[PDB]
Amino acid sequence: GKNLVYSAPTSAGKTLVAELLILKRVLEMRKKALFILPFVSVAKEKKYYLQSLFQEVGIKVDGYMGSTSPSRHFSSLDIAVCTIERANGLINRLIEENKMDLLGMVVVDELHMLGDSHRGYLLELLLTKICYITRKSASNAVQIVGMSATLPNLELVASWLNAELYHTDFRPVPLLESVKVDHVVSLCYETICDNHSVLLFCPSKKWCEKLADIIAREFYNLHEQKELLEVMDQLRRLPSGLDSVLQKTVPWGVAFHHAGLTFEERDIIEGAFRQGLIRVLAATSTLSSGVNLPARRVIIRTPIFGGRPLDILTYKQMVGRAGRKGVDTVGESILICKNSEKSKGIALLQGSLKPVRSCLVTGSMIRAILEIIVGGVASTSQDMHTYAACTFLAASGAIEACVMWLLENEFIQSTKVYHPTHLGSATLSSSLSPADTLDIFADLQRAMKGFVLENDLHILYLVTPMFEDWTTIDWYRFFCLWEKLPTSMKRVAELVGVEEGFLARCVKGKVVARTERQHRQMAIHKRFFTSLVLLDLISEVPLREINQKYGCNRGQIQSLQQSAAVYAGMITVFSNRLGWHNMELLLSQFQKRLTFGIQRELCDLVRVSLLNAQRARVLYASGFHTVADLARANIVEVEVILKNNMRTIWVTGRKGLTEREAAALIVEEARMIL
Amino acid sequence: GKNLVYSAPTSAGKTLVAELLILKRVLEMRKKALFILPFVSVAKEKKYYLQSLFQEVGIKVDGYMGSTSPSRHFSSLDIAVCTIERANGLINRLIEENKMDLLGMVVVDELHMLGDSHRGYLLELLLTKICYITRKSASNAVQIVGMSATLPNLELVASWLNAELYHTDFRPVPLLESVKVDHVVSLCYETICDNHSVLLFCPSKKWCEKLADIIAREFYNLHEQKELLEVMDQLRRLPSGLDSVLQKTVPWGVAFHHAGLTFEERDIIEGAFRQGLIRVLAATSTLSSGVNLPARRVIIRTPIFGGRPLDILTYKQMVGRAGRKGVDTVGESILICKNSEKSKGIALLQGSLKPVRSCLVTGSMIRAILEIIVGGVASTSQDMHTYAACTFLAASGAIEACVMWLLENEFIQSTKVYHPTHLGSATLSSSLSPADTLDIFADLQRAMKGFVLENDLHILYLVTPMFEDWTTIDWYRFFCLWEKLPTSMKRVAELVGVEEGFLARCVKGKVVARTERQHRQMAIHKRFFTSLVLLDLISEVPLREINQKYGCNRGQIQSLQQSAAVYAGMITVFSNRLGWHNMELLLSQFQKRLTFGIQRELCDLVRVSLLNAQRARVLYASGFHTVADLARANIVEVEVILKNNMRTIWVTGRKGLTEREAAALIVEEARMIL
Ligand SMILES: COc1cnc(Cl)cc1-c1cnccc1C(=O)Nc1nnc([C@H]2C[C@@H]2c2ccc(C#N)cc2)s1
Ligand SMILES: COc1cnc(Cl)cc1-c1cnccc1C(=O)Nc1nnc([C@H]2C[C@@H]2c2ccc(C#N)cc2)s1
Repeated sequence: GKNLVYSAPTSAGKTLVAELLILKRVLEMRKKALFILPFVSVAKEKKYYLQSLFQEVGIKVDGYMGSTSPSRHFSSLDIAVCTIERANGLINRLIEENKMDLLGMVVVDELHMLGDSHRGYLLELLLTKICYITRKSASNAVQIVGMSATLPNLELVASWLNAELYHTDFRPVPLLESVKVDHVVSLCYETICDNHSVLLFCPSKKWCEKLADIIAREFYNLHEQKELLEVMDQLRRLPSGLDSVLQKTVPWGVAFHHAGLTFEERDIIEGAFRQGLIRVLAATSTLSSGVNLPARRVIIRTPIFGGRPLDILTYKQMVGRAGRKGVDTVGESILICKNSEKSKGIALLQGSLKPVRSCLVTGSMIRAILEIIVGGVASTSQDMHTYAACTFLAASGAIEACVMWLLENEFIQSTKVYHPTHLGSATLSSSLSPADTLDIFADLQRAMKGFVLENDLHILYLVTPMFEDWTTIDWYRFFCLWEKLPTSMKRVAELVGVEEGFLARCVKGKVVARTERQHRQMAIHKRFFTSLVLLDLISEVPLREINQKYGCNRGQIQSLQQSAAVYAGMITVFSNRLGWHNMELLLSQFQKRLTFGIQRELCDLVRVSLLNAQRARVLYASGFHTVADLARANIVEVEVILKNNMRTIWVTGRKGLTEREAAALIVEEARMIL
Repeated sequence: GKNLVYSAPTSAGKTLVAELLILKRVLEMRKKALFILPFVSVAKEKKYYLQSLFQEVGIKVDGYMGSTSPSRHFSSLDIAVCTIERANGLINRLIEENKMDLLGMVVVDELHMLGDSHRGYLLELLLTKICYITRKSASNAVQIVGMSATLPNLELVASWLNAELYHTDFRPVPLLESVKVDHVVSLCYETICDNHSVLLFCPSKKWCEKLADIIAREFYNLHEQKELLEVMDQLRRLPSGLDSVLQKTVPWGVAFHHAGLTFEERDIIEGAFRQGLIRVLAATSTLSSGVNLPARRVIIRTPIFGGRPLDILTYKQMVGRAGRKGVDTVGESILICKNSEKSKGIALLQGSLKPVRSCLVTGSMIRAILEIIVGGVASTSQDMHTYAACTFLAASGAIEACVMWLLENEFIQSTKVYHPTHLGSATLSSSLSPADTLDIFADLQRAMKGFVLENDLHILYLVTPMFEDWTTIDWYRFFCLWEKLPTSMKRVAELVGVEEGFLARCVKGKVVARTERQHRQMAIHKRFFTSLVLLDLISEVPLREINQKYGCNRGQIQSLQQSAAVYAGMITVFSNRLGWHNMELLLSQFQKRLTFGIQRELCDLVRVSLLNAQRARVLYASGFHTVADLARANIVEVEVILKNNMRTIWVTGRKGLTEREAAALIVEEARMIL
């Protein structure tokens, strides 16, 4: 357990070494092993992969990613395939419970995210806690394994982690980069005729869709079917349904992939392309760091991405998806350029990725100091300075400025030992940023004074996150909804801070500039709009209805789903620890309702992993109002309900599943839950 | 009327030419003459001087200074001896009423205040408006006159104003300067033996009082009585009474003068020193720019003033008070120094005053743009650039940044042509700073939603100014008062924003740092404390009771009186112009109540200038519940009531007035009011 850090290009079986190491460590030490992943989609896919590969050895595999969580305690688990943000909370609770020795290893995937990123600092703190605790309390304590592409400072990361080094540039499908700048239809025909797929990357969502549409149009003009019809039917029966453009585009071996779609539609398209059913796929920058989806020929619409040169890291991870290891011999990554874009393309062709930064007065150092002090691992000044040396910023005097910020905001109490009073303890357990915890504390305390129980809107407003701009708000439609709102919802609107004057300013006048820090009251109205969307969401209204009523597309609504559910869980833990029992009770149900977008009655029924929001309503309408009830039922009954050999349903990480055996597994999983 | 600018040292009749100029202009053109003064005390003194000197020519002389105002329209007036703040409002209302030609002269006193100062910018804008309006609409339009000490750039100011120049350093009592190295006992003894006064200047207040006390003690130990006893009795019968230290210090020809005293006590001491009854006077930096109070020998405790070298302009105006024109031969100024202070003293001995700045993104330019736009004198962009050239900053591109700031805050509406909608018109007529008018608008609009009429506290909170730190707040006593507050007062406290949590933080914990702009909620609690003080003030409780209950001394309470009354008047005009009739009605009575610190019943009775807060209660208790009633009464009745040849009462600008003839003037003035 001397730790380890290694890098290798993707599409080269580079995760296999991690699988072997984790198997060895869990089987030998009988201790846990966190598998940290950047994104929730890749975390889900890796969790399914590890479940399949380690089911036959009595190894439990269930991670903490997104808003979801395992239905069993952390003790029973053996491998937790968590995301970066939730792995930090896992380690924090282990430290606070003084059960740190339960961990045997911590694998980290795609370590290049350590640098410039809005989540890498969480990875930095997460690994710093491990190194600090290992060195304070000791050969075979906690192994760390990392992955990345060709990092200019990989050896530096290994030195920080006190781990070995392995860097190699090898792939079974040698890529051939060749820039080139009529013959468009000829190129399309010659690439498609070879029986090989094409993965095109386009920055703009609308232009990506139109490009896929016109590729399908050219194929239709110049012009397996059963499996493609199966994919048609699978797309048809979805909560959002089938898109008009996608319907015409899919049956000519052309598809598109962007955040605008739902997670389920993205899964359908990814599976269709991976199986080879889809030949041409116009994806966007989102897929670049997404699930493993190799192709034969990669193409890029243009270096320009969002009014700027494309990130070199994005290009590096894009090229990895050009070549299939096992069926393909060679792979290509073509990059069209223009006269003015020739220089940008040439610059992008050469040069590896930029160095890894740290991103640490900054809120990250406040979070770090809070973690260490509340955890009880750095209580006095003498040792908190060693934590600075433990970090990657050091290995590559702001602590005092942060420590005072915490005492200024009463997060901790000085004694010269330090301790948390109540808000620091509740802030670390909730995994909330200490910067926003003061605002959350004020909003919760204000809410409990005059809480509105007539509807869920006041509860939703308090579990509505607004740390990112999840969508652009149309203030005219928002004013229409406001004037159409019931009075019960308007009482909470007045309570929170919404004013008809501000909406009147925004409906006609240009969006008011928030030049001054005092204009956080612009965030109040955006928060109220988002909370109304979330109320329509948990009311179980179709995504299309929420789209027309509010203008946010289904992909944005699903991202809001996940963010709101995660925030609701965090706020529930915050309230639980703060001693606010009534607030905790009112908030508890909302995490699951937000995760699944379901009513209170379906909450006891979505405990079965194989039950969507629609598949929970159909069973509830039939009479299965509880998982125990759903266990006591024959397979043919559920089969006929689902209907009212062909794979038509879809579930995350599915197999040759149809309406027949899907009903068989629904009842079987219900039995296991009981 | 070719304007004029001149400078000359004080104690040389520099103001004399002003009186002749005003007399000539007012008698010839029959137009008005605004005499602008820096401070309210000097404005009062000059108003009384001009009244005495021009009563025998049938000319009205009543100025707008402090919270007070004439009891007759501006039309009937001939000379308005206003202060800088209120002269700007006079000019603004003249411009808005398009009656600018009514003015014939604008004399300005102590023009060096135009530079670095928290009020000089108002003088700058006031003078800029006159020159702009004269040049757009024409050589007898409006004459301008100025005064100051030896300004390094007097010619520059004259060039800005397009006026002549006269600068001379002459004084009938030549001041000497020859350093000869506390050692004040013999110096004071030899000076007092010569039958000459001494004016000592001390930076600190408590140490100034102790310095007066020790000098009185040495005079008592080592070393007219009827007039000094008269001054004793005059000090005895005051709302604040007589200080313990002042009682023991006054009868040995020693007194002290600082902002801690009341305006009345300051007036008593100044009169006693001017008459020669007081020989030694320990004043502070406040008196340096105060009323004319010449002395034979000036002394300064130390160049260090407030932890820094004494301002050179302050020293220049101090030394002017060393020499009496007509009874003195040669005046002296002695500046004691030390080993470390020798360098500072020699530095301060040499070098005249610094050059005059302009102090013009800045709120001053926002105010200027607002004034010119709603005045209708600068509507289109083309001419607003000329205003910039008209300024003293120019004569010695931020307009666009300010113009957008006004449109950003909806102060004006764009059309090529700019106009005010409602808030700009109400802001300029209210003479409020447009920076704070947004907060005032928010607080007023919020108040009308949930107004509390049970007591005056909610009305006082809205007319409580907090633009300066009028006193240091003791949060322990404030918490005690909060505990003892009635529920009616606590409802308004909750409405405004006061929270028991913040007071709990402040009572024991150190004063919370307002590092963040979002912590204006510290100003809410200071505002509430000040409003409670103001409520006790208008409840007609003695100043000593307010001092013990709140800790603010009587001088601070009187400064708060004046500031709160001025702010109440401004807010009343703001509400009047905004169309808020109920708010205006509730606010109207409060300006006079704050000015005099009286109840509603005495408001109709303090219309007589001779009547004070105490002298209005004694008559009201007798039965004179109205000025008309007070007119219908014999002189002996009021004489006996006042009692229940010796000058015992005091009133601003008094004469050989006693209890007998004071009653005679009270009834006589009441008749004139009717
Ligand atoms: C408490 O914050 C959350 C609550 N809800 C959700 Cl949906 C998401 C979050 C969240 C949001 N943003 C960042 C991080 C988190 C997060 O940290 N989430 C966690 N999920 N599971 C955790 C461990 C609690 C379990 C535990 C119990 C015993 C032992 C032992 N021995 C070890 C671990 S923490
Ligand atoms: C409206 O602001 C105030 C109200 N209350 C008070 Cl106690 C003080 C103020 C104040 C505070 N800080 C700065 C300036 C002011 C201020 O502007 N004070 C004034 N008070 N009266 C004035 C003349 C307005 C009237 C007028 C002028 C010309 C003609 C003609 N022809 C007719 C009427 S201006």
